[PDB]
Amino acid sequence: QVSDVGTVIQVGDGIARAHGLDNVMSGELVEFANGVMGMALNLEENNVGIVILGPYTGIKEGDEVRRTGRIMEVPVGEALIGRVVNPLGQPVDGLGPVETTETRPIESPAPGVMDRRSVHEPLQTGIKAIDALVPIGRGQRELIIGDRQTGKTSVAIDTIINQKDQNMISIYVAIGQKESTVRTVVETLRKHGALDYTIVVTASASQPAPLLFLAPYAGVAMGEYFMYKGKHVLVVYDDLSKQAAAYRELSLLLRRPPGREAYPGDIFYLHSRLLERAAKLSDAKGGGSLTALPFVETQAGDISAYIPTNVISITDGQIFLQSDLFFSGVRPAINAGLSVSRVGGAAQIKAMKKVAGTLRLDLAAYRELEAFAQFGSDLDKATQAKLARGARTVEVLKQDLHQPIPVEKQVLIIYALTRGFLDDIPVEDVRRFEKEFYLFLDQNGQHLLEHIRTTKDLPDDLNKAIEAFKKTFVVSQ
Amino acid sequence: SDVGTVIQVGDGIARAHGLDNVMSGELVEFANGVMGMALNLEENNVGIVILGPYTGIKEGDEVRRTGRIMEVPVGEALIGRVVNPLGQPVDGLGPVETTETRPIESPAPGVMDRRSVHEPLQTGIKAIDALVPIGRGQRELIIGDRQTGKTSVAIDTIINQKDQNMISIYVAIGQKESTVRTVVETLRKHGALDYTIVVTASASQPAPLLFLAPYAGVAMGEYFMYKGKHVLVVYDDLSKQAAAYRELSLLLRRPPREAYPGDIFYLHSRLLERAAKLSDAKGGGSLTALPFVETQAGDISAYIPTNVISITDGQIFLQSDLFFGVRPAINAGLSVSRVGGAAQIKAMKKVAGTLRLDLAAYRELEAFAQFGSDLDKATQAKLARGARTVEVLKQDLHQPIPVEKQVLIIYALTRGFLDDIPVEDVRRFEKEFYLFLDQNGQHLLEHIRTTKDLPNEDDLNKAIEAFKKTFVVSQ
Amino acid sequence: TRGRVIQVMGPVVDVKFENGHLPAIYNALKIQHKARNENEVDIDLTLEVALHLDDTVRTIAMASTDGLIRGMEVIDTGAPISVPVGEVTLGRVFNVLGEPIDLEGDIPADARRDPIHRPAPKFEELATEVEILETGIKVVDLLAPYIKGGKIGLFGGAGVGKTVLIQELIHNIAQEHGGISVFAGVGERTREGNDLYHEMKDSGVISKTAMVFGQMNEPPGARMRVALTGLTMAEYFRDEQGQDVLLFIDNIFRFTQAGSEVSALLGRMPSAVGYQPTLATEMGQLQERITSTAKGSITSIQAIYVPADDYTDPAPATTFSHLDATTNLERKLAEMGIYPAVDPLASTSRALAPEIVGEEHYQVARKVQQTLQRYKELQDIIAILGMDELSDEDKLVVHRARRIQFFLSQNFHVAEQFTGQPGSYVPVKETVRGFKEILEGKYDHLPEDAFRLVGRIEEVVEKAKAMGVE
Amino acid sequence: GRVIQVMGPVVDVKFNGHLPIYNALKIQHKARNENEVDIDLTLEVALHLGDDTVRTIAMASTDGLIRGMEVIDTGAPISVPVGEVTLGRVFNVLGEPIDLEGDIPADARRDPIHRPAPKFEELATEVEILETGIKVVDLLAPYIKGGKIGLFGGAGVGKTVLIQELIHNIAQEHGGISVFAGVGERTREGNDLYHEMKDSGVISKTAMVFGQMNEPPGARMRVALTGLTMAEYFRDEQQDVLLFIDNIFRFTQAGSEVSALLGRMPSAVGYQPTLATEMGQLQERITSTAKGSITSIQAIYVPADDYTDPAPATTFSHLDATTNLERKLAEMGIYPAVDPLASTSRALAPEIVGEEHYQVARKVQQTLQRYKELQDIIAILGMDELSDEDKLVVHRARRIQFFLSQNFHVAEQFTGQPGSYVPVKETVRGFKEILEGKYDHLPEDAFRLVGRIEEVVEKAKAMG
Amino acid sequence: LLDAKASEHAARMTAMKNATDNANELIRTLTLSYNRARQAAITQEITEIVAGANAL
Ligand SMILES: Nc1ncnc2c1ncn2[C@@H]1O[C@H](COP(=O)(O)OP(=O)(O)O)[C@@H](O)[C@H]1O
Repeated sequence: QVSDVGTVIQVGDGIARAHGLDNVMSGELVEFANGVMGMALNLEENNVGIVILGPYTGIKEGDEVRRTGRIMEVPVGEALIGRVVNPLGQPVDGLGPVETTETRPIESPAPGVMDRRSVHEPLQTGIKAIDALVPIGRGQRELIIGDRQTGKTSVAIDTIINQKDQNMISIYVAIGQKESTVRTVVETLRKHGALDYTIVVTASASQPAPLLFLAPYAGVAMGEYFMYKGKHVLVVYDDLSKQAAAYRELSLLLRRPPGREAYPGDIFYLHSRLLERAAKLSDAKGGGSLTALPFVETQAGDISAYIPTNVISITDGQIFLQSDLFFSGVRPAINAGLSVSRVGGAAQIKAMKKVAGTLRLDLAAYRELEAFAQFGSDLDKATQAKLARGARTVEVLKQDLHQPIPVEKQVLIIYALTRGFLDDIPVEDVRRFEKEFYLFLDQNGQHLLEHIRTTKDLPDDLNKAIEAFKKTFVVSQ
Repeated sequence: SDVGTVIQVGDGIARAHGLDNVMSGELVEFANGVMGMALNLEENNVGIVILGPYTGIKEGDEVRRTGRIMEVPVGEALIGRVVNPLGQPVDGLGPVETTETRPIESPAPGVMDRRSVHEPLQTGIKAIDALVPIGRGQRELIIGDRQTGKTSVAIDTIINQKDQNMISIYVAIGQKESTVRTVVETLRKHGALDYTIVVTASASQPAPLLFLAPYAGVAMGEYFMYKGKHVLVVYDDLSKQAAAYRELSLLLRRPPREAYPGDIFYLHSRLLERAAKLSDAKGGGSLTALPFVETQAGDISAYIPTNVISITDGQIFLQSDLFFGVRPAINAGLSVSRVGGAAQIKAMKKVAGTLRLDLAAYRELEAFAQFGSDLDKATQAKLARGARTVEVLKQDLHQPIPVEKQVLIIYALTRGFLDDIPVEDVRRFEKEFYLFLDQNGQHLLEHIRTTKDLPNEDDLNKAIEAFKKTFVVSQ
Repeated sequence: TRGRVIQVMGPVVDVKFENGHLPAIYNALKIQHKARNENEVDIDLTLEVALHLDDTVRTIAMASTDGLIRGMEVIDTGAPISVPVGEVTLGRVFNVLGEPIDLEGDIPADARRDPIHRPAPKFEELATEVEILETGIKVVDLLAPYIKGGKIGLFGGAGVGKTVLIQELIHNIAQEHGGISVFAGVGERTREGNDLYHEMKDSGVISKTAMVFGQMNEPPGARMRVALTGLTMAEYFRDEQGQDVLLFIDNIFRFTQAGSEVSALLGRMPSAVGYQPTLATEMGQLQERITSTAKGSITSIQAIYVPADDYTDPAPATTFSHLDATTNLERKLAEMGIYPAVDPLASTSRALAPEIVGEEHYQVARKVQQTLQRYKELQDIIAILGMDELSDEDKLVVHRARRIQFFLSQNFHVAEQFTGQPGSYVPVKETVRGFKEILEGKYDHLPEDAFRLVGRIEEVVEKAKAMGVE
Repeated sequence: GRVIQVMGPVVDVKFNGHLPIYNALKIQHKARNENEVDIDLTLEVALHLGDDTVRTIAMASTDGLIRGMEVIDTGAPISVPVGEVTLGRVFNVLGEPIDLEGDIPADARRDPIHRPAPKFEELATEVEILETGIKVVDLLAPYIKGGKIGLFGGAGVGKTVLIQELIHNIAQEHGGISVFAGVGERTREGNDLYHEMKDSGVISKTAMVFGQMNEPPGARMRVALTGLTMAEYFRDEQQDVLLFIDNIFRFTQAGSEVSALLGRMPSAVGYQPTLATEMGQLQERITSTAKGSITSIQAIYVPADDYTDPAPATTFSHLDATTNLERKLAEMGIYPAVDPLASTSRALAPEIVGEEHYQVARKVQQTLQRYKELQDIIAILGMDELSDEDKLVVHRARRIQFFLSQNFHVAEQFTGQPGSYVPVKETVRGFKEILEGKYDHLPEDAFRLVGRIEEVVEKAKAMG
Repeated sequence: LLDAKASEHAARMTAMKNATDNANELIRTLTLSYNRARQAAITQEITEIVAGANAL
C-alpha cells in the first residue's frame, strides 16, 4: 500500500517520473490522481519513468500516482466489430460504449514454431496486380512500402472492402494518420459495408506518442481473439514508420541511450515481436489466421532508410509502390519489379497459379525493355512483340478504385491477354474491354466462372479458349 | 550581490560564483582589468565570456559588475578608422573621439517601421546591377569558395559609393590582419575611407570577439540609419563568426547539428534582420548588408550556407568553376535577388529585363548548340546575342562603371546594335562606344542620370545614336 | 501565486514557486519589473511554462531575456497565452502575445481572448464527406482543387505574384463564401511582411483579414507560438460563427525549426538531424487543429521552404504528411504573361479524383494536363525543326495547348488597381465547361491573345469579336 | 604542486594561492626505492579547474608518475634559448640542445614560446614576388617575399620533396636567416636534412628545431611555437627570415589528441572546439613587420585527401600563396603534382606580375579547365565525337599539363635525372609558345619532366 | 555505299557499346565512392547524435 503508489517528480512532454510505486511491474498501467492513465517503462532505483497516455498538462508535481497491478491490457470481443476506438479501446465514434465481456493483454507471445501451419489458404485482395504477382495468404505478412500519396491506404481499404464474401474479420489500425482522413476512410467503409466485419483502432497525429506506440499492439490484441478461435483476421497497420517514430520520441524522453538515426536499440525488437504475432495456427489449434499488412511511408523512396529496411527484412516480402507511376495515372502504383511475395504461390489458387506464371514474364521483360521507345523510332526485332502484350498487361493490371475484382472473373482476364485473346485489341480499348468482358461473363459465362469457383482450377482451358472469342467477336472497337 | 569570484578559467571562457545581480548579457569586469560578458545565468555560477586575453586571469579573481549592457562607440569620428569590435582604434591614428554610445544587441525595425526598398545600391559591377540588382536596405548574401572574388566584389562596391551617399562599414571576422590591411590600404588609394569604417577581429583574436564583431558593426551603422542617412555593412565571412560562436558555445558546454548550437540560426537571423528600409515616417533611413559565407567544395547544401540563405533576400554565388571564362565569377544560374527590379531605376528596368531572357535561353539552349546549323533554325539566332551578352556581362577588376553609360551597353546588345559585331569583339566595343559617348553625343549620357528613368532619348535618338558609334567603329 | 527566477539560459528561464502553487504547463507567466536603480533595466516579459523540473518550472521566453536578474519574481496569469478573437481582430495586426503592433489603438479589457493551446476536434466532430472549396481561380479549381478544411502547399516565393494569389484568395473566399482569413508570418523576413501589409491595405482585403507577425528577428518562443496565435483567431469564426475561414501560414518551417532550437535548451535528446524528438507530435497538435467540424471549417495555405531543395529533411517530410494538395508557382509562366503563375503540371491535388469531383471535372482536368505535356516535350523539337513538321497533329496540340495554358490566366480582383479590368470569379462548373470545349477544339479559330487573361469561356468570345471575328 | 591525477599526456597537479596559465611545471623526483623510476618532466599549465587545481599538458612520456608527487612551478611559460647562439644547433620542444654539442649559456636570452600576435600597426602590406625556379608555382601560383606559403598535400604526394627543392632553390641563395622546424614530421628527414646542411654549407645560418612522430601530443603542440619564437628573434631583435615549418598539420593534429582529455566538447569530426582560434594565435605571429620580414613555407598534410577537413581547410585563410597537391596528378606522373586550377597566389595581379605574365597565366589555366570539362566525354565516348577545335585544346592542354612537370634536384638519386631551375622569364615564354602553337607537332612525352622549353625540343629529337 | 553504310551502322552499333560498357564502369567507380560517402555520412550523423547526448 505505502509502496504501491508514488508521487510525481517531473512532468513534461508526455512523460512523468514518479516516486514510490516500489511494486509497479515494468509495463504496468499507472493512474494519475487526475484520472489520466499512463505506463511504467523505466523502473530505476530512485524513480520510475512513466509515459502519460493522454493530456499531460493536467499533471503537476506532487500529484499522486497509484498503481493498477495490470499489464496494459485491452478490451476484446464480438462487440467491437463495427466500432471506432482508440488504442485503449475507448470508443471515439460517438455511438455508446463498447459492451464486451472478455479482455486480452496487449503484450502477448506469438504462436510457437510448432503451433503454426505453412500458409496455403489465400487472401483475395481483389487487386489484379497484387493477388496475381504479389500474392498474400492468410497468416502471412505483406509489407506495403511506399512514398506518401502513393495509394498505400487505398489498397488496404479496397482490400478490406473485398472481405465481405470471404470469411475475414478486418482490423484497420491507424497510426499517426490524420484523424481527418481516418474518419473519411472509416466512412467510405461505412458505405461499402465494411463495418460489419471491420474494427478500427485510431491514434491520430494530434494524440500523444505513447498512444501511437500502443495502437499497433492494441490492434493485434483484438485480432488475436478471433485467431485463437479459428476465425480469420486481417490487420492493416497503417504506417509503422510513424508508430516506430512515436516510440523514438517517447524513448528519447525517458533519456534512453539513442541509437543509429536516434532510434532506441530495441527499435528492431519493437516491430519484430509485433509482426510475428500474425500467423497461421496449426490444425492442432483450430487452424486460425491473422494476416498483417504493415505500411512503411518512404521519403524519396529511399528503401535504404533504417526503419523501412528493418521491416522489409521482417515481413514475408513487400509491395513497393512507385511514386511516379501514381502520377502518370497508373492505379495501383505497384512496382512489379521490386514487389515480391515470398510465401507466394501457395497462396494463389490453381486457376491463378497457371495464368499467373507467365504474367511475371511478359511484365518482366517489358520492365527491362520499355526504357526504349523514343529511340525505338526504328522499332526493331520481335522485341516489339514482347512490348506488344506487355504494354497491354499493364492496362489489365490497372484497376479502378473502390472496385474490387473476384478471382473467378479475374483469372479470365489475366487469361485473355496472356493467351493473345486480348492482343488483337489496342491498348486504347484494353481497359474498357475487360469491363464488359466481365458482364459478358456475368450473363453468358456465369456457368464458366463457376467451375473456377468450386474447383479453384482450370484443367476450362478448352472451353474458355473458344468461349473467350464469343466476346471479342461481339465487342465494339 | 555585485561582486564575483572566478571558479574556472580557460579558453577565453570562465565560470564564477557570486554576481547575484547580473543581467543576462551584462558586461562585467575582471580583476586584471579585462572585460567579459555573462551569457549563462546558472543557479550556482555564471558563464562569462572573456572579452580579451585570458592569461592575466586566475581562479578566485574578482569579477566586478558594471550594470551596463554591452555597447560600443558610434559617431562621425569613426569614418576611415580601423577599430576593433569594442571601438578601440587599431589603425594608430589616435583615439576615436565619440560622444554617443550604442548598445550591441538592439531591436530591429518593426513590421510597421519599414518601407519597400525602392532605392538601388549601385554596385558598379554590370553583371550584378543588371542581373541581380541590389536595393538600399537589402540583404544580398555573396557566398562562394575560398578566393572566388568575394572580398574584391564588396570592395569595388564600396569604392563605387563616392557619388552616392553611403557610409560603408567593412568588418573582417576571422580574416587575416595583414590582409585586412591591404584591403583598408587599397581603400585609401581610391579614397573610400572618406565614408567607410572598419571592424577587424583578426583570426588571432578570441572567438567571442569575432562573434561580437558583426553586431558591433551594425550598431555603428544603425546610427546614421535611424538618423536618415544610408549605410552599407559588409559582413565579411559570417562563416568564421559561426565557427567562432560554436567554440564559444562548446566551451560553455552548451548542448550541441554539426556541433553548431541549436540557436546557431538565430545568431545570424537577429543580425541581418537589423538591416532594412525605415518608413518615411522615420526619415527614410537604410542599412544594406553584404554578408559572406566560405563554402567547402562549393557545397551550398552545407549547414551554415542554407541558414544564411534562408535569411538574406537573394544571394550572389561565386563559382571559381569559372574565373579559371566569365570573370567576376558570378553564377548567373543560382544567383538571385528577391527585391530585385524594384531596385533598378527605370533606365535599368526596361533594358535589364530582357537581359534575363537572352541569358536564360543561352543557359538553356546550350544542351542544343552542337547541332549548330545542321538544322536548328531560329534558335542559333537567339543564340547569337546570347553568346554576345555574356561578353557584356564581363567586367574587369577594379573598374566600376556608372549607371548612365552602363544601361547604354546593356541596351545596344539587347536591341541588335551589338550583333553586326562578332562575339569576340564586344569587350572592345564597351571601351569604345563609351568613350565616344563621353564625347560623341553626351546628351543621353546623363539624362539617364537626371530623370534616372525612361527613354534616355525618346527611342529614335538612342536607337540612331547607337547607329552613330557602330557605324564609326573598327574591325 | 508568485515565484522567482532561478536560471536564465538564453531564451529559457527557470522560475521557482516555493510551494503548492506551480503554474500548470502551458500557462503564461508575466514578469513586470521596474528598474530599482541605475544598474538595472525595465522588464516587461511574458513566459510560457514548459516543464516542472523541486517546485521548479522552466519556461520559454516569447521575447528577449536580456536584463533578467536571478530572483525577480514571476507572476502566474493562471492561464496560457490568450489572444483576442472576433471582429475585433479583423484588419488588426498583433504579435505572438496577441498584442496589437499597429497604430490603430489597443484591445479593450472587455474582449474575449481565448488560449493558444487547445486539442483538435473529437473524432465525432469532423466532416464526414470530403467537400471541395471553390476558389473561383481557374488554375486551381481545375488542376489542383483545394479541399475545404485541408492544408495546401505553396512553393516558390520570388517575384511570382505569390502575394496576389494569397491576397486574391482572401478576396474570393470572403466574397463568395463569406469568411475571414488570418495571415500568420512565422519567423520569415520582416521586409516581406511590412510590404504585404501595405499591399493588403491597398487591395482593401485587409478589411477581411487579421494578421500576426512572429518574424525572423524574434526569439525561439515567439516563432514557435505565432502559428498558434493566428490559429486561435481563425478557429473563432468557425466554431462560433460557422464560417469557412482561411488560415495562411507563411513559412510553417520556422515553426518546427525554432522548435529544435529550444529543445536543446530544454534538454531534450537530439533526434534525426538535430531536430527535436518531439517534432512529429508538435506539428500534429498544430495541424490537426485545422479541419472542418460539424459547424464551420478552416483551410490553410502554408508556404514551405525545404532545407536546400531537399525533400527528405525531417521538417518538410513531417509537414507533407499533413498536406492535401500542392500549389506550385513557377517563375516561368509569369514571364510568358500567364497569371496566375501556377505550374499546371506540378500543382497536384488529392481531391482531383472522380470520386471527389466526378468524371467531367477529372476527365477534363487530367486531359488538360496531358495535352500540356505534349506541348512541353515538343518544345525541344520546335527549336530544332521550326514549326514545319510535327506529324501535323503535334500542331493541333500546340494550338490547343497554348489556348489552354493561356486560358489558365485570369482577371484578378486584386489586379483592378493597376489594370482596371474588374476581375472574375469563374466557378469550377464554368471552368470545366470552358476547357471542355477548348479541348473539343471549338475555339481553334480565335487568336491566342483572346483566352489570355479572361473569365468564363464567354469572356473569350467578347475578347474575340473585339479582335474582329464573326 | 602535488600531482593527484594522471591522464595520459594530461596531468592534474593540485596546488592555497599558489595557482601558477601557460606556465611550465617541472616534476623533479628521484627514485626513493626500486618500485619507482626517475622522472624529469615539464608540464604546461592549461586551465584552472578550480578548487586550487590545474590541468597540465606534459612534454614527454608521463609513465612512472604517481599520485601525491611534487610539482615545481618555474613561474614562467616554456622559455627557450634565443640569440645568435641558436645558429647551427638543434633544440627540443623546450629549447634543449639535442645535437650532442654542448649546452646553452646561462646568460643566453630565453624567450617564452607564447607571445601575442603583432598589432595592426606592426604587420606589413608591401608586395614583392619571389622566384622559386618552379614552372608551375612561378606561373600559376607565385610566392611572395615575407608572405605565407602553404603546401597542401595528402600522404606520399611530394610535400617533403617540394620543401627540399624550395630550401635548395631558395634558402641556399637568399642571404637570409633560416629557421627550419620540423613539426610532427619524419625522424629520418631530420637526419637526412641535418647532415645535408653540413654538405651544402649553411649549417651556420639555419636554426634546427625538432619534434617528430615518436613524441607525445603535448610536444608537437608547442614545437611550432618554439621554432616560431626563434625566427621572431631575428625579426624583432635585429633581418628577413625564412621560416620552414614542416607539416603545421601535426600541430592541430596533436591538438585533438589533447582536446579530448582536457574535457572539451568535441567539434566537427571530433576536433577541438578551439581548432580555429588555436591556429589564429599561431599564424599571424608568423608574419613580417616594419621591423623584420618573415617568408614562411609550411607543409600542410591533407588527412584522407580531404581538403574539407577542419585542419587544412581552416589553414587556407592563413596564406598569401598556396600550392595544393593532388594524388591524381601524382599517379599521372606529373610532379610536382600541383593542381594548376587550385593553387593560387595574391600575386597573380597585372598590378603585381605584369600583364604578359598574367594573361599567359590565365590562358594556361583557361585551356586546362576547358580540358577538364571535356574529360567526362572522353571517358565515355573517347575523342571521336569532339570537334576539330576541342581536340586541339585536348593536345595543348595535355602537353601544357605535362610541361608543368619539373625535374627537382632532390629527386635525382632515385630517377637518375639531374635537375633544373627554370627562370621565370623562361617559364612565361615556354608556355607562350605552347599556347601559341609552335610546338603542336611535338609528341606529349617529349614535354614530360623537363626544364626550359628548349629542352623539350632536345628531348624531342631524341625520341625520333 | 551499301558496304559503307553497313559499316556505319556497325561502327555506330559498336561505338554505342563501348560507351554503354564504359558508362557502366563509371557506375562501379561511383557505386564505390557512393558507398564510401554513404558510410562516412551515416557514421558522422550518429557520432553527432550521441556526442550531443553525452553533452546533456
Ligand atoms: N619531383 C619528383 N620527381 C620524381 N619523383 C617524385 C617527385 N616528387 C615525389 N616523387 C616520388 O613520390 C614519393 C613521395 O615523396 P614525398 O615527397 O615523401 O611525399 P610526402 O612528403 O608528401 O609524403 C617519393 O617516393 C618519390 O619517389
